Amino acid sequence: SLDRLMNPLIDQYLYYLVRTQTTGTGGTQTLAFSQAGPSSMANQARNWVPGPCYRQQRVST
Amino acid sequence: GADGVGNSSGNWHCDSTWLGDRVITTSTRTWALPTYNNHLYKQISNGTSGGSTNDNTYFGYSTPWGYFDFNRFHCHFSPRDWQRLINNNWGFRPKRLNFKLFNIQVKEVTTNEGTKTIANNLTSTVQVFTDSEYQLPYVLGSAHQGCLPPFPADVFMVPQYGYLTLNNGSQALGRSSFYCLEYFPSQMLRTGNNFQFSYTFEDVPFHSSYAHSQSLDRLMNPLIDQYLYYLVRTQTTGTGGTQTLAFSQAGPSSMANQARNWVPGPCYRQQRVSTTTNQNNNSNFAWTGAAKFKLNGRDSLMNPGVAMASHKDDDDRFFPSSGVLIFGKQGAGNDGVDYSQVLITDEEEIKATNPVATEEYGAVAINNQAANTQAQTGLVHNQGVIPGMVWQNRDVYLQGPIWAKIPHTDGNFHPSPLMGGFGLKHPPPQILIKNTPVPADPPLTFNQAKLNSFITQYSTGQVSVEIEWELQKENSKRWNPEIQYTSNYYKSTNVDFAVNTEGVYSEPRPIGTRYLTRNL
Amino acid sequence: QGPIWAKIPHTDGNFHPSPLMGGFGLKHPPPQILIKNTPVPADPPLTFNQAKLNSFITQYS
Ligand SMILES: Nc1ncnc2c1ncn2[C@H]1C[C@H](O)[C@@H](COP(=O)(O)O)O1
Ligand SMILES: Nc1ncnc2c1ncn2[C@H]1C[C@H](O)[C@@H](COP(=O)(O)O)O1
Ligand SMILES: [Cl-]
Ligand code: NA
Repeated sequence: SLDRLMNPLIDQYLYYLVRTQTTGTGGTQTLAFSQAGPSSMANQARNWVPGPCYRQQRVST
Repeated sequence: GADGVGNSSGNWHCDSTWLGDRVITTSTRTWALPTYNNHLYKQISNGTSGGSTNDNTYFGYSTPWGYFDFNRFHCHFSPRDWQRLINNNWGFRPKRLNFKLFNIQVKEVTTNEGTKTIANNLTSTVQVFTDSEYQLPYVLGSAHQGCLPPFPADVFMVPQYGYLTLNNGSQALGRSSFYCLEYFPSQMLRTGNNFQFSYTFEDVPFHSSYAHSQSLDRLMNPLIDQYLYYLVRTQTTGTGGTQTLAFSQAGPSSMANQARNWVPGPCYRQQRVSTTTNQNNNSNFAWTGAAKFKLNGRDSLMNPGVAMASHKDDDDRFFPSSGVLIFGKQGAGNDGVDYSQVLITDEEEIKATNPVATEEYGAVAINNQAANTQAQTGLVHNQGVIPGMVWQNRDVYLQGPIWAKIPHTDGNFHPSPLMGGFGLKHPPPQILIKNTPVPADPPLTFNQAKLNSFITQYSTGQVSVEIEWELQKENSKRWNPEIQYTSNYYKSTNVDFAVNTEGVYSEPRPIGTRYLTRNL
Repeated sequence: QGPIWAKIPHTDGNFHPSPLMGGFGLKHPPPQILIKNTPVPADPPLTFNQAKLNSFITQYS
């Protein structure tokens, strides 16, 4: 798949914004960054993105 | 002798040479290869079931092979060299390279009663081969760790090779393909044995090291007035309020009105976030807020997105949540690190031709104006390419990526890696290495089983990558001094891009490529 | 048991550049000869680590 173009074992040398707010009760804004890993595949940066689309109404057999 | 154990099977070349356009980089590092997966190909999948979401599902395999990656600029460039290149050229691109593996040594480690000893197995071998035909899933260009170290002195571990195949949940499909590296003609080595090859970069466009010194909108002479008119008023000024058509020639004062031949580049809206904590809304919108693209029923984050200006002037604190590259400060933690550790890159240089990441592209009319109905307009958050657009590609950094393999697809548009770099159809082939399994003594009576006992060993050696880059000198007639990357004079306790008191080279900030300015 | 030569500092100017400790003042003296034992890593951990190896076999030449 276009999304799954990277090695599972390795972790990207780049970070992404993982949280805007502290976990738990405090609820105070903070900036947390994590290196996209194998487990967090969706987060990690990619060089290519999917093709174009025009919405098509769905219908079931 | 030609190839013997008491003989250097190669030398150390770590030099940079500048002649004319051509700048040649040469690096050598000392690597170590662990045994991977106990000499076993393992099926690896992450399921829908359990804590993990559906968007993080995958199916693939982890191989007993390691791979050599040099796809990061800092590997071939000294910080000082990066400076010379950035500060005096309007562009550059890779032309050819040369790879070498040598002084291979294989060690066998023994442990008895808490006593550990490491000595040499000379008869032992190490397999190497290049995916010169591109038949193996392309790992590189995914920004994966494990590239040669930035500092020459450091000794590094070789990354483990593994790949992904089509999956539904934790299951594979009929289509999904399983590759066996061993089914590849690979060359074997014993110490005093060396491997090496050469590759030449397909022709690719020079990267832009120049930042525009004219906005796309401001492309016209102030003094003169356009011979064309625009609709300036729909209604008479003052009390009367009766519809009329008034036309004016766009002049110097009315710059915004005047017609233009070119329009800004494409944009995908990126949620804005402020470095200052207080300004941001008090919600965890890291994921919910962020723009994303849905493929095959799974939503993946739009990182790092299309190339767009990080911020409009004086909005320096602002950045796209996912729309810029981020580099950790040295020693930074992998998970949930504080803001201070990270180095957030800034792509404001390209603001002149590219849309701001956090703002709309502009506006379009939503309905026909009517005698009764009022005119309306809607914002454009998502804007695709149209005739007349011009734009700048995303920048590369001293510690950025270099190239990426263009997907073998029926079609694509402006295939320049979104993380920055050169898009190649046939990039530098993946180099695969592996320690040949050396079986532990077999049982005396034949067994149909496959041997599961092996001597424990790892290998080490030097590696050499030499790349020839073609420069493109500056031609500017700019009268005033241009901006340039410099190291501040003012004293400090540590030197920039040096080792600290402990022996830990560190890259204090990301270093862009565009300092020199060129006209539009 | 004295010194023999010394490298004349690369400066815009100087006077009678004979090493003050005695000897021959050379602009291009015998080049410094540098030697080093190549690091030989101790067995690496089985699962890839982004860290730089800190364990080496102890040896001298
Ligand atoms: N870095 C990189 N790699 C590969 N292909 C690229 C790159 N940058 C632009 N392109 C595309 C853009 C055009 O489709 C073509 C060159 O045409 P031109 O008229 O020269 O832009 O190649
Ligand atoms: N040992 C040594 N090394 C380098 N330069 C030296 C040395 N002794 C004298 N000099 C200087 C003195 C003069 O400037 C020049 C030779 O000129 P002359 O007229 O022959 O004295 O060299
Ligand atoms: Cl790091
Ligand atoms: Na595994």
